[PDB]
Amino acid sequence: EMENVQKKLRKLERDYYQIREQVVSAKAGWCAVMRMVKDNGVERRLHRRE
Amino acid sequence: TIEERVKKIIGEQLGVKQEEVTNNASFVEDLGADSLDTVELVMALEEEFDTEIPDEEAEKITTVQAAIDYIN
Amino acid sequence: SHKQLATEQYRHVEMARELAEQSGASSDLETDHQAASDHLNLV
Amino acid sequence: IQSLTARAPVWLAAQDTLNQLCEQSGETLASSNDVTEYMQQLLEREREAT
Repeated sequence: EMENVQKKLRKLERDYYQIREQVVSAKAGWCAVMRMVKDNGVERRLHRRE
Repeated sequence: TIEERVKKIIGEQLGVKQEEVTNNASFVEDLGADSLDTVELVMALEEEFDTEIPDEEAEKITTVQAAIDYIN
Repeated sequence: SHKQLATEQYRHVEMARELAEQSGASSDLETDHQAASDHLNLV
Repeated sequence: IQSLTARAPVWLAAQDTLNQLCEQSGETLASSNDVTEYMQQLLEREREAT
């Protein structure tokens, strides 16, 4: 049983790997948008924090 | 050299350029990266080097230099 | 779960080791008791 | 946490309107009494300009 749980760990590890690529690739674009938005839009107009 | 990875990735994760980061400064407050941003930075570092960093060790990267200290 | 599985593996190996020793002891005891049954029949 | 979460959005909307309002003026408000005294100064300027 515990060996099969180890193989579960491997499957979960590759799932984690997928999620991790998602996160880093997303930030790469967040960078650009928040660079351009600094033309006073983000101050309060686009950032409707409600 | 290999550090070009870190000093590149850091910028790509924080919006600053390669030379902007100073070894004396701290990510948490002197770079503008909040808790979420620093988590993203450390986790991107984890992804790049195909390795793992537990929570305890990961929390010891608040300073700029540490990003290479644990690497090399 | 990764660290828990490592620890569980270590403990599991320990129990397997002590059971191996008891298996050997059981074979030795079977030898002795075979002799004992022979002795009963001889008496 | 549930109480704070239910309360949050109202407070945030109120804060956005307040920031817009006080920034639209020259003076920065900090309390109910402060807003009232600013009302009075506004009335005085009305009755001089008129």
